[PDB]
Amino acid sequence: AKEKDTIRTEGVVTEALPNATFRVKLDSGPEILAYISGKMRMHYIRILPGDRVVVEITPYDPTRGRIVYRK
Amino acid sequence: KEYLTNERIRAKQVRVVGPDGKQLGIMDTREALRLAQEMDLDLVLVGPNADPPVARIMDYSKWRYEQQMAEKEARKKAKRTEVKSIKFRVKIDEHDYQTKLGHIKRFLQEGHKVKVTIMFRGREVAHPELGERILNRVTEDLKDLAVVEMKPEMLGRDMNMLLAPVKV
Ligand SMILES: [Mg+2]
Repeated sequence: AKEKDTIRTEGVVTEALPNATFRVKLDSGPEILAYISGKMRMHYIRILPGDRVVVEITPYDPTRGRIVYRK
Repeated sequence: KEYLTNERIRAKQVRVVGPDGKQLGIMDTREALRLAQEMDLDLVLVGPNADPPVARIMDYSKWRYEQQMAEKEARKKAKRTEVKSIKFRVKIDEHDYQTKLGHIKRFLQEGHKVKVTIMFRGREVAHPELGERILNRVTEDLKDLAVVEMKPEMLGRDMNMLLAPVKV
């Protein structure tokens, strides 16, 4: 199956937390603890509070996303 | 500073000034020496370049000591406060920030002028903004204590500010 309902929305990076879990003030609205993708981890790509990153957000509970695009 | 006293006066005729400001006129060297011996004071060469050299009867060591004292005292009320530098950061956070602020306050109280610097790394797109903002916030916090001197400035990989205490 692989049930695709994933919202591909952009957002400005807000708060740098541990584990590379970035609060991202989205273009959708409210900021959530959206963490970094595995791809990014592999390629060694540093995000700072001041970038417009794409966060792939879930419809079940908008509390956790995923930073996919580099800045 | 350095004067040629007693027997370092090779000069044949010397114009002699007494212990208090009494001008004893144009005298022989030997006579001057004798006079000095009589007072149990030194015969100092305070005017080596003047006609019949201006030679003073004084306690030379004491004078030297006084001079030294003067030099020393001057260099406290001329060294007279310095620059303390605090080096903040980008994603800087709560408790630490507060501590830094406290430190700054203490420095201001002491009397020492504050370089409010931030050392940077890379990704200089975000850098100017937040860095500037933090500095401004700090200034606002201490507008009850310090005057803004050097407003936001890049030094290459650095961003520096400067504050001075209000009433000095
Ligand atoms: Mg999916």
